[PDB]
Amino acid sequence: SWIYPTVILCLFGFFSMMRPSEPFLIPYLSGPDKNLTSAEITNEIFPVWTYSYLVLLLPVFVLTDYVRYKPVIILQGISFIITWLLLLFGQGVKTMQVVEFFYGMVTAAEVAYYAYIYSVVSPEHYQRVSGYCRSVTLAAYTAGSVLAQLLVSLANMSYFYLNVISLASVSVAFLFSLFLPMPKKSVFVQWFQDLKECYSSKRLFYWSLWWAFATAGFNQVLNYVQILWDYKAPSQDSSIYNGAVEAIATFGGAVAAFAVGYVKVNWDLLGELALVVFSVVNAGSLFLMHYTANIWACYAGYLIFKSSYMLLITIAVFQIAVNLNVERYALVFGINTFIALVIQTIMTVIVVDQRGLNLPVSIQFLVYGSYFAVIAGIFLMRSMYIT
Ligand SMILES: CCCc1ncc(C[n+]2ccccc2C)c(N)n1
Repeated sequence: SWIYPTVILCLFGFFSMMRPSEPFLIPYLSGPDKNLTSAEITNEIFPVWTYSYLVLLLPVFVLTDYVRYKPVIILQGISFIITWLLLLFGQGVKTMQVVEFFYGMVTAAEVAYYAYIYSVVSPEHYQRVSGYCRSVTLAAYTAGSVLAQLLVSLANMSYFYLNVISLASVSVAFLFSLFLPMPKKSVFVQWFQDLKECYSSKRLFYWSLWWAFATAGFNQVLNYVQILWDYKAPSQDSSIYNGAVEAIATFGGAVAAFAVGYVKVNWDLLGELALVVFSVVNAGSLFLMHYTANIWACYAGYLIFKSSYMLLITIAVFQIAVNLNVERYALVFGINTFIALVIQTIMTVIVVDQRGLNLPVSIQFLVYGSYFAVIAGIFLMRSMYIT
């Protein structure tokens, strides 16, 4: 019953994130392929992606539930084709901003990817499905990652052909999304009131708050983990190591996500326990990622953080899906990702951006670990409040 939609969406998400260009993205548009300077790739190109992500998530959670979650995925698939098509044959920064915009489209519609399956499978499978979905996505990345590595370590494949393989993968993902089964069917203040009815669920607003907050710190860690590794071990070869470790970490997260789907354990009573334990694990790993000036210890801490957070976000998505009791799967997922991106952008402005505090990378992860520890303690003091 649930096997065909789950398998098709898992194949889509695998081929929509099996992107060998992703680990070698910055070298691709900063090397001979595009000849863009590094001060226009991060101060003018990536903020465009962030802004497009915000303004494209804004109509995702509003409209994805109404359109039954397939067109936004199909819009994600087509915009994957546009993103990497302009990433392949678009020179200069004028076209690359448009690509950052379409990648914001694909990332905002990635909310539809997660929320579609809960609108097409019964709640009983919401655990298993969840894991698998998240797992395959993470598997996707690490697959692409390791694939990319081999293509640059054994076949000297140029970054342009890495992006070509990425486009071919997301093209197969678009074809799989075309074959996704269509889910069955089903002023402003009222809409907000509906959101209030959609957010008054049991053990969901707190999982939502974790999603709205912990994933912002996770995305900050994702962005600046390579910079932390460069600070810890300024090695010329470390690059091939760095992304590779991400692969393993992502792979770990994959299996961690694959854990949540596979284990026949009840998160109804262990949801709070899993939240507390693995949020404390994330905080401790982030502190370990910073406090210990050992590159191998930092890699292990990053693997632990990524795997535990992937497990936690899988539990969060599953628990929100079962406890939602409203058809708006992508509204809560979409607004969760939008609020998380808002918090991530705000803490990027303060923590690392020149406009804010501009904290060096040797205290960046200190404050990231402090942020995750604050999140965990908030969910510590919630358990004590429950008593
Ligand atoms: C398709 C090319 C456009 C594009 N590709 C990859 C990223 C990856 N990235 C970069 C910085 C911060 C976060 C993330 C996910 C990006 N922002 N933009």
